[PDB]
Amino acid sequence: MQVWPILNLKKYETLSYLPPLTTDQLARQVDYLLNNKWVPCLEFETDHGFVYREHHNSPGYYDGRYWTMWKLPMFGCTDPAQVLNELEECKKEYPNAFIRIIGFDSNREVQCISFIAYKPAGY
Amino acid sequence: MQVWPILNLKKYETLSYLPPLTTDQLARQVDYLLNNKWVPCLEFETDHGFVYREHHNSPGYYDGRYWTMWKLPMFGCTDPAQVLNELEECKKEYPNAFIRIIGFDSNREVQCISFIAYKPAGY
Amino acid sequence: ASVEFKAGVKDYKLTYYTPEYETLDTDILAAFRVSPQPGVPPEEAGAAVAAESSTGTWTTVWTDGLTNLDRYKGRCYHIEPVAGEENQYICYVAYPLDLFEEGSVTNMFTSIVGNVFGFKALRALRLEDLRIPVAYVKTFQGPPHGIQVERDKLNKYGRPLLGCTIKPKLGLSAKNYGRAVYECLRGGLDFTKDDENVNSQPFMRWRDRFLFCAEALYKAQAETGEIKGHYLNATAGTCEDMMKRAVFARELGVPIVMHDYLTGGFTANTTLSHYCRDNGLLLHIHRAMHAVIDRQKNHGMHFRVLAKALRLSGGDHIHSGTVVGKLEGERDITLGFVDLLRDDYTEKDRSRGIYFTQSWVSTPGVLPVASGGIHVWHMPALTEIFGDDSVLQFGGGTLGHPWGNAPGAVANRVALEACVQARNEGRDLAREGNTIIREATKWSPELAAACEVWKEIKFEFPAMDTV
Amino acid sequence: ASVEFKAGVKDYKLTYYTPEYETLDTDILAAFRVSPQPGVPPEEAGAAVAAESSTGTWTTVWTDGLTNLDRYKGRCYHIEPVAGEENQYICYVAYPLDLFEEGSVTNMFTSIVGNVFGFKALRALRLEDLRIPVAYVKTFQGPPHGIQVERDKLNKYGRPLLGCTIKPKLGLSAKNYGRAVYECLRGGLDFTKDDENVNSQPFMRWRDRFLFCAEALYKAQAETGEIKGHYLNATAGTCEDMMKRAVFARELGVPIVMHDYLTGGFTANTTLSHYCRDNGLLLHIHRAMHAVIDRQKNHGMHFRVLAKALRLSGGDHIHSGTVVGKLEGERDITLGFVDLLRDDYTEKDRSRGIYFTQSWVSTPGVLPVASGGIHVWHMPALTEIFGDDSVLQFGGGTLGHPWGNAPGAVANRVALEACVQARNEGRDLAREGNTIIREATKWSPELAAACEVWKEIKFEFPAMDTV
Amino acid sequence: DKLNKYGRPLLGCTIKPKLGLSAKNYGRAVYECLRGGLDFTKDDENVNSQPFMRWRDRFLFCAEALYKAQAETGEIKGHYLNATAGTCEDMMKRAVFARELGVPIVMHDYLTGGFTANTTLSHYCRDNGLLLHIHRAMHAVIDRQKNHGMHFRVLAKALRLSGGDHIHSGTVVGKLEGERDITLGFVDLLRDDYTEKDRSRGIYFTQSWVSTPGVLPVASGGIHVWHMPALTEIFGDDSVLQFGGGTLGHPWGNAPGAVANRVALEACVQARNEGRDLAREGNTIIREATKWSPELAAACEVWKEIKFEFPAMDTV
Amino acid sequence: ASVEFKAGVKDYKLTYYTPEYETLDTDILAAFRVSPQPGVPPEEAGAAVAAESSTGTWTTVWTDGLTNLDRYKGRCYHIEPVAGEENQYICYVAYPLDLFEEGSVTNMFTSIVGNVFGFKALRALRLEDLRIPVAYVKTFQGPPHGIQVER
Ligand SMILES: O=C(O)[C@@](O)(COP(=O)(O)O)[C@H](O)[C@H](O)COP(=O)(O)O
Ligand SMILES: O=C(O)[C@@](O)(COP(=O)(O)O)[C@H](O)[C@H](O)COP(=O)(O)O
Ligand SMILES: O=C(O)[C@@](O)(COP(=O)(O)O)[C@H](O)[C@H](O)COP(=O)(O)O
Ligand SMILES: [Ca+2]
Ligand SMILES: [Ca+2]
Ligand SMILES: [Ca+2]
Repeated sequence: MQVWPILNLKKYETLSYLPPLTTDQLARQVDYLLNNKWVPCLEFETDHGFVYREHHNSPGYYDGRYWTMWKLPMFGCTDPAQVLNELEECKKEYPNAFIRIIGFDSNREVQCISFIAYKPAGY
Repeated sequence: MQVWPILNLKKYETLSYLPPLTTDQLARQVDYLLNNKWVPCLEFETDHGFVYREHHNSPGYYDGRYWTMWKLPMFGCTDPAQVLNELEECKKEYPNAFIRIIGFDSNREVQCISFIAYKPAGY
Repeated sequence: ASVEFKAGVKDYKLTYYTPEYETLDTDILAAFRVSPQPGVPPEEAGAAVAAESSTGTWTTVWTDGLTNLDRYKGRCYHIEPVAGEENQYICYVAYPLDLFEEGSVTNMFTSIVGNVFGFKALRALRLEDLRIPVAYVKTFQGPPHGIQVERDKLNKYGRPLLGCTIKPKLGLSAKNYGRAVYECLRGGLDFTKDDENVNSQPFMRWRDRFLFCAEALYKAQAETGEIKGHYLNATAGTCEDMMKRAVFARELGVPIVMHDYLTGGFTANTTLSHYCRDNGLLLHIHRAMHAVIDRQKNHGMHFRVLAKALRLSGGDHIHSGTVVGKLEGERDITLGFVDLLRDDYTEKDRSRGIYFTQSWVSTPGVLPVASGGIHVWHMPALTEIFGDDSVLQFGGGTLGHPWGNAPGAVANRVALEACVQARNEGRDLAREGNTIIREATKWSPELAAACEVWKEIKFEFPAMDTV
Repeated sequence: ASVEFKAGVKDYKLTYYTPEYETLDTDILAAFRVSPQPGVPPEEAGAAVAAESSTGTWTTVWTDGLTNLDRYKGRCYHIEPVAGEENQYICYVAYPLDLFEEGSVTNMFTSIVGNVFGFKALRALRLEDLRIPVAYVKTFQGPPHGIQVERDKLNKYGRPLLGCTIKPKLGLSAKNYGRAVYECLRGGLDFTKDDENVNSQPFMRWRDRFLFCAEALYKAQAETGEIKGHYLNATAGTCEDMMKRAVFARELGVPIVMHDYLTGGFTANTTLSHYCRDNGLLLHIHRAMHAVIDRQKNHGMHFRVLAKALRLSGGDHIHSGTVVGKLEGERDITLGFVDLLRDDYTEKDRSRGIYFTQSWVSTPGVLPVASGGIHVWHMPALTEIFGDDSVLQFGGGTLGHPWGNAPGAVANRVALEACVQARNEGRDLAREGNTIIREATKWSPELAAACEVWKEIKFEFPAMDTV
Repeated sequence: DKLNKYGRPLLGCTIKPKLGLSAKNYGRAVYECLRGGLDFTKDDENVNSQPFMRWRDRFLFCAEALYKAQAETGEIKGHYLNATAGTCEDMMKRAVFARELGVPIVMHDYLTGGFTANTTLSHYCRDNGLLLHIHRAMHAVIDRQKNHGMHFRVLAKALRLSGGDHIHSGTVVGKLEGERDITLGFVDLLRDDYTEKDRSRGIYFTQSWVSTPGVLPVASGGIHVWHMPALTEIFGDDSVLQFGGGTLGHPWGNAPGAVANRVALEACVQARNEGRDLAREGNTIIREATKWSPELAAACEVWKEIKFEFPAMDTV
Repeated sequence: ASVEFKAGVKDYKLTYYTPEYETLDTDILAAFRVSPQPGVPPEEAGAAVAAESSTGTWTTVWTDGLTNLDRYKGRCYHIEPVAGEENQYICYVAYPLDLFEEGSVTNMFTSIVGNVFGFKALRALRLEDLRIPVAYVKTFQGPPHGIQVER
C-alpha cells in the first residue's frame, strides 16, 4: 500500500504523469502534431507557472492560463526540425522559464495538442 | 497574577492543553479508541498546519480543515501495535509533517477521537 | 348513519371517553396530569380535556352531522391513577393526524394546550409528554445543522465544547464586550455569547456589538489556531428586526447566532431556523422563560415537551440544565430529555419521565448546553453526565477568575482535558474527580488559582420537579 | 471610586437589596410573589431575583468596574409578607429604563421572567404585576385601531358587540364554514370567527376558507343592512406564512383578522400588529395558552401582565374571560384588568389585584371579549359586568339552538337589546335579569326556544385564582 | 479554453456509496480523487438533498476539497454539484450557491427534472459562466426496446437544443447497454456541425446544426483501466471518461485509484500519438505502463478478469 | 463491526438479496417485472436492480465502511415467478425513507427508475407499482384543490 506524495508533485496537464520524454519521444509528439496538419506554437512563462485567482473569482475565471507567445505560430510548417530549433532558441533566451508546445486546429479553433517541453531548475 | 502568553502558543484541539503525551499515555488513547470499536485512521499535513480563509468567507467555510489520508482507515483493526506501527511509518516518510490519529464511528458517521500524535521540528 | 339533532347539553364522556380505542401510528398522543375539582369523575375530566382540545364545545351543535365526528374527535383512551395522590390521574389523549397544520409547532400547541388549562371543572393540569408520530415529524425541517455537521464545520472532535456568557449581564459597552470576548477565546474556550437579554439597548446597540465581537473572535482564532465562535443574539421585537441581525452576522462570515425561542416565539423561531439552514449559520437556542411554564409538578408543561417542540421548529444547540449548578434539574429526568434531544429513538421509560416511545426518522440531533453556576470542581461530574456531545458554559466561572479572562479560560480548558484524558484511560470520574482536578493543579497555575477561589461552592436544595 | 477586584462568591443582598431606594418614574417596577426554600431569608431571595433578572451572576466578576453597576442594577426595594402564608412574600423590584429594548415586549419579558423562575433557592415564583413607565409606553405602537376607531369604522354604537365561534372546532370543510357563517350573520350577530386552532389543515385549507367566508359575510351584510365581519385567522408556522394570510384578507377587503399571540409569539405578533395598522385591518387577539402560565396563585405570571403586554405589542380585541361561563375568572380581578385594557389611567387597587398605578399616555384601548360557555340567560349579567365596550361571543350558544344558526343569532341579539333597553330605562340588570329575559320571550319565539333549552345550565366551581 | 485542458479525454469519477455518505465524507473522498490526477468528481444522479446529507453542506465541503486538490496539483479541478430538485425555485437556489462559490460546473438530471426546468437552467448557466453536465437518468425506460418508445438519438438531439455542455453517451464495453455503431452515430450527432444520412449507424436523416455548439459525450458505468485503450479508440480526445467504482474500488484508496486511471489514459494517448494501434496493442500498452507505475499495476491485478458481454436489445 | 476492505468484484446477491427482511412502514416498496438475460439467476437480477437503484456499484468500494450500509441499502426481499412466462419474475424491492428528498417526485423516480433499465444483464424491466409510505406522502402538497373543493 503506497501513499501518493504531497510535496513538490505539481503536474502539467497532458503527458505529465508519464516518465520524462526522451529526445525520441519529444520528436514523436511533434511528428504527430505535424502529421495532423495542426499549426505549432511555443509559449513560455517565468513568473506564474501555475494557475491562481488574483483579479476575480467568478465561475470559470482563473489567472495564469495565458502564457507569452514565442514569436508567432509557425503557419505552414511541415518540418519537425524547425519546431525543435525554435525550442532550443527559446530555451537559450529563457533558461528560467517553463516552455510548452501547442498545436492549433483552425477549422475548430481549438488547441489539439499541448505539453510541457522544458522546465527550469528544480522542477 | 500570571499573563497567558501570546507568541508561539498555537494549539491543536483535544488534549493540546495538557503536557506532552508520554509513550504510555499515547498507548492509552489508542486503547480507548479500539475499546469503543471505532475505526482508526492517520492523517498528515506539511503545508497548512492551521486553519485559514483563502477561497471563501461565508459562514462555516474554512480552508485547512482537510488533511491528507495516510493509506486507508484500518477497518477491522483490534491491535494497538498496528496503529502505532503505521504512526512510525508515517513519521519516517514525513518527518516534516503534523500527524494526527482519528477514530470513526460508522453508525453516527462522526469522528469520536482526534488528537495530534506527532509534530515536526520547532513545534 | 345520521341520528336526529338533539339540542341541549350532555356529558363529554358520552362522545370523548373511549377506553377501547387502539391508537393509530399517525396519531399525536398526549399524557396529561389531571387534577379534577371535587365531584368531577376522572372519566368526565379526561373527556372534557379531549373534547375541548379537538372538536367539541359545551352544548350539542347540529353542524356535527355535516362531517364525520368520529374520524376527527380527540379521545381519552386510557386513565391511570397517580400513586400517593388524592384525586390526580394521568389521562392519555389521542389526536388524529388531520387536526394539525404541517410544519407548525404553533398550531400543535394551540390545539393541545390552548384552552383546556383554564376549565372551571379542573383544579390543575400539566402536559407531561407527547408522542409525535413519524408522519408529522417529516413535515418539519428540524435543526439547521445538528451535531454531526456542527463538529464537521468547526473541526472539533473528542471532547465537550466550552462556552462562556459575558458578564455584567447588562451595562457593558460594545467595545468592552469585544475586549472581554477576545480575552476569553484566546485562553482556550471555543465559544463566548451574548447574554439572553442583551439585544439592542441604550448602553450598547446591536450593530456596534456584532462588529466589535467579529474583530475580537478573529483575533483569538489567529492567535490560537482553533476555530472560534461568539453567539450573536438576533432576538428582537419584530420579525423584520430579527431578520436584519441574522443578515449582518451572515455578512461578517461568523459561524453562529442565537435566539430566545420562547420569548421571541415559535412563529419567529421557525422563520429564523429556515434562514439559518439556507445560509449555513449555526443556531444556538436559549430557553429563557421555560421555568414559568415547567417548574411545578401539578400545573403547566414539562420541559421535555418544550424540548421536543424546539427540535421540530429547529435549533442546533438548546440549554438543558446542569444538574449540579444554580438552577433546578434532576439527574434522571435530565438524562431522559437529553436522549430525546440527541438520539434517533427513545423507548418508553417512566423512571426517567419518558411516557411514550419516540422516533425521529433521522431529524438531526440537538447539542445540549450545560450552563449556570458551574465551575472547575464540577468538571468531572459534568463530563460524566453529558459526555462528549454537549457544550459546557462558564460565565461567572471565567470572568470571576482572579487573574482575568484568559487565565479563567485556561483553567476551564485544562480541567476539561484532564477529565477527558482520565476518562479515556479508564479512571472513574464519579469517584476520582477531585483527584483528577488536584493532579492538574500541580502543573497548571491557572487551574490552581481557580480551584482555591471556588473550592467550597455548591448548590444543593430540594427539587420541585421529581418523577 | 474603584475598589479592588475581589474574586469569589458573596451574598446577593450586599448589592441588590436596597430598601431605601426611591423609585424613578422611568423605572420598570415588578411585583413578585416569592416562595423561598427553607433557610433562605427573604432579603437574599429578593436580591437574587433582582440580580439575576438584571446585571448579576453567582460569583464576583472583575468587569463590573468598567461600567457603573449602581446605575444599571435591578434592585429589590421593598418586601411585604403575605397574610395567611408561611414563607411567602411580595418582593418589589425596580429596573432602570436603559436595560430595555425600545418597542420590544420580547426583550422586556426576557429580562424580568427569563431565568429567575428556575432558581434552586426558590420553591415558587409568580409575577403579579408590572408598572410600565410612560417613557417606555411611548416606544410602542399599541393597538392598530383601538375602541373609538373600531366603532367608527363599523358604524356600531350603544351596545356590546355580538360574535360567535363556528363549531365543530375542527373538521368542517371550507364551504360548510361559509354556509354556517352566512346563517349566523344574517340573524343579527355582528361577527363570526375561526376557532383558535383552525389555521390550515387537511380538512380545510386556509385560502379556500377565506374566500367562501368573504362570499358569506357579504351576503349577510346586504340582506340585513348592517356591517358584518368574520375573524380570519392568520396564525401560522412562520412569519412568511402568517404574512401571506393577512395579505389575502387585505385583498378581499374584509374588516378584521385574528392572531393567537402567545402560541404565535410576541415577535410575530408585533410584526402583524404593524401590518394591520399600515393596512386598515382590525386585529382580534385570542389568548390560547395563557392558563398554562396564569392559572395558579403560587407560580407563573398573572393574566394582567400578559394583557398589558398585548396592549403594548398591539391588538384591537383581547379575550378577557366571562366570569359566569365555563372557564375561570373572578369578578373583581376581571374588572381590574378590564380597566387596565380600556382606560388611560388606573390607580393602585389591591382589592382588584392592581399593585401599581398605571398610565397609558393615550395608547388606544382594547375591547375585552367575553366568550366560552355562555348563553341567553347570562345576557343580563354580562351586560352588567362589561358594559357597552365589549364583545360577547356565543359559539355553542348560537350553533346549539334548536332551530339553527339564524334563529340562534336572533335569540342572542334580541336578548342583548332587551337588556340594553331595560338598563337604559333605569331597571337593575342584577336583580331584574330573569324578568327582562322572560318578558322578551313573549314576543320573540326565537328567544323562547333558546330559553327552554338552556334554562338549567350554570358553571359554578371554586376558583383557583383569588386576590 | 475555460479549463485549460487540451490533447486527451477528460477524466471524471462518481463518489460511491451512491447514497448514505455525509457532507464531510463526500468532500474527503473528492479531495483524494482529485489530487491523484482526475479532472472531475461528481454527485451521483440521485444525491440531491436528503436526511443523510443536505445539499448546502455538501456544496461547501466539496468546494474546500476541490480547491485544495487544485492547489496541490497545479491543474484546474471541478466537482459536478447537482441542482436537480423538486421545484424550479429549489433548483435555482442550488445553481445560485454554486455561482457564489465560484466553482466551474454543476449538473442536472434532464429527464427526471424535465425539459421545462432544464431549459431554465441552461439559460441561467449561459448567463453566469457555469458548465452544465447532463445526466440521462430514466432514458432506458423510454429507449431500450426496438419495437416501442423513442431511440436515444432523439433524446440526445433534444438535449442539444434545450442545452448542456456534457451528456452521458454510454460506454459500449461497460455494464450498461450500447452498441458500437449506433453509439458512433449519435456521438457525431452531438459533437459535429453536420451529419449525413447513414442507416448502418441508425441515422435516418441528414442533420445540420448551423453552428450550435457541440456537446462532450461522457462514458461511464462499469469501466476500469483495462478498458482504457478501447474507450480512447471509440471516443477520441473529445469525451469525458468516468470511473466511480474504478477509482473508489482501488486497493490503495482514491488517490492511487486516480493515478492508475490517469497513467493508463496518458499511456494510451502517447502510444496512439506515436502510431501504435489501440485496438490491437491495447493490453501491451497497459502492461508496459505497469512496469513503472505501481499504482496502475495494483489496479490491473484487481480487475484483470472483468468483462461485460451480453446480447444487445437495441440493434440497427 | 468493521471487516477489512477487500477490493474486487463479487455478486450483488451477497449484499442486496434479503429474502428474510420484514418491510418497514416507512419504506418505499417497488414491484418490478424483471426479465433477465440467459444465465442470470433471478436472485442476482433482483439484487442488481436493488443495488444500483440505491447504494451499490459494480465493484467493492472502501468508503462503505464510513457509513452503515445495512441501514441505507435498497433490498430485494421477495421474488415471485410469472405464470405463463419463461424467465420472467416479479421482484419486490424495499427502499428506506432516508434515501428520498422530501416533496420531490423527481428524486423518487431518479433513484427507482434512473439507471437499472439499461443494465446489460437484463432483457427487459417494467415498474408495475409503488407503495408510498404515509410519512413520505405528508411531505407533498398534493392537488391544489381536489374533488370536494372543485365541486
Ligand atoms: O444568566 C445566566 O445565569 C447564564 O448566563 C449563566 O450565567 P453564569 O455562567 O455566570 O452562571 C445562563 O443563561 C443560565 O445558565 C441560563 O439557564 P438555563 O441553562 O438553566 O436555561
Ligand atoms: O374554544 C372555545 O371554547 C371558544 O370558542 C368558546 O366556544 P363556545 O362559545 O362554544 O363556548 C373560545 O375560544 C373560548 O372562549 C376561549 O377562552 P377564553 O376566552 O377564556 O380565552
Ligand atoms: O450509477 C452509476 O452506475 C454511475 O455512477 C457509474 O457508476 P460506476 O462509475 O461506479 O460504474 C453512472 O451514473 C452511470 O454510468 C449512468 O449510466 P449512463 O451513463 O449509461 O447513463
Ligand atoms: Ca444569560
Ligand atoms: Ca376556540
Ligand atoms: Ca450515478
